[PDB]
Amino acid sequence: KVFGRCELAAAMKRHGLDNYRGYSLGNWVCAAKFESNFNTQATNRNTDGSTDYGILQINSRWWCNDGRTPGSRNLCNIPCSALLSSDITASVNCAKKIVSDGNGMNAWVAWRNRCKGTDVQAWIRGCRL
Ligand SMILES: [Cl-]
Repeated sequence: KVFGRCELAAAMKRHGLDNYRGYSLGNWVCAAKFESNFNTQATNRNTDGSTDYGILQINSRWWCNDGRTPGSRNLCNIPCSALLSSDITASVNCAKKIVSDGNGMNAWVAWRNRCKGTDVQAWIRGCRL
């Protein structure tokens, strides 16, 4: 499913991302826009053979199992396909684990290059939250 901007903001707020580990909601909506264009079914393969899955492009080397990434950990204990669902619960729950790992939202390269240090409140402007 492809979310609208405010629809995703509301869903993320309901699942407890607003100010999670100090990251306001706009940071999570900006990261989803530039990682997946708000598409839950986005996938992208990387040079190392791992693949990134879903609205927040979560990687199979560390976080989920896709059966084709040798030596990967599956820290979120989920098949990577669960991250492609129209229900974003599994992606949010795994993202909370990733943002707690020590480097905060710098784990998402699009957030660091396209959202960090910008006016991220713009991503939630106008929305009924
Ligand atoms: Cl980037």
